[PDB]
Amino acid sequence: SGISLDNSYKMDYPEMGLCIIINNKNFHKSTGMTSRSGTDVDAANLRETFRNLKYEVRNKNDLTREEIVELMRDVSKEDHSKRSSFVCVLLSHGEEGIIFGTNGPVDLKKITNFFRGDRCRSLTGKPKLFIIQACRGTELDCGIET
Amino acid sequence: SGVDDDMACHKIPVEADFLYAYSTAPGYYSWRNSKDGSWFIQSLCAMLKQYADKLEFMHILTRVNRKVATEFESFSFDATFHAKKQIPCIVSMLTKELYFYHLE
Amino acid sequence: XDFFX
Repeated sequence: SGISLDNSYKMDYPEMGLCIIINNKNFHKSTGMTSRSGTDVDAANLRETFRNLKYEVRNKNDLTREEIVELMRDVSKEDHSKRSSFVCVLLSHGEEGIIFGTNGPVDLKKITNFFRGDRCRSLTGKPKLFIIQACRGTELDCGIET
Repeated sequence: SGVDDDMACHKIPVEADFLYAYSTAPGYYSWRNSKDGSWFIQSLCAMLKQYADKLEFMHILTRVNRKVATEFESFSFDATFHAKKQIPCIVSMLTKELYFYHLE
Repeated sequence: XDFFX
């Protein structure tokens, strides 16, 4: 054939892929973490947005730290051969490098490591997108007038 | 030649092909409105709805950065938390351009 | 109302 370029990911597999949305709104009383009012609007907006991009959206609400890890492990062990990409959206409280389950923290590296190129073969070479609504510390940006 | 290029057996990094679309810069709070949702997710959805059939993903996320940065500012009865701003943070380990659409 | 995460 004619000249070929390889500058964009192949996005015409049979399926665009999964979009896993973890929507943590209510936290166990013993943690003292306040409920995240407004997060259901985000989870609904994301579901609609990714549905129109033809992702298979799976919404999960109020998962413990153990459930988050188990969900990620199980998803990483599916056969993604016929999927172009993978998306995970995390909506929770957080700190730098950490997202909260309803009963305590999960290191973001633990979640993303399941999808490493050597650990999720059917996603090797395919874009893996993690969208994270959570704090990354306690600094405040005062802004500057333009 | 050289010792560290032109390998006979091709590998890629195990950390390649990841993209982390963080709602805020490292070290910072991330803001959420109790009625409308988080500033970042509101803006990300709006830009994907408008531009996913038109722009490469990094360029969509750059519009999300501009929308969050310019259109939102916190309102709080607590002066400590009032009038604050936010910039999201795109962290790309991707190796190719990403378009949500393809040629038919 | 505004809160943070």
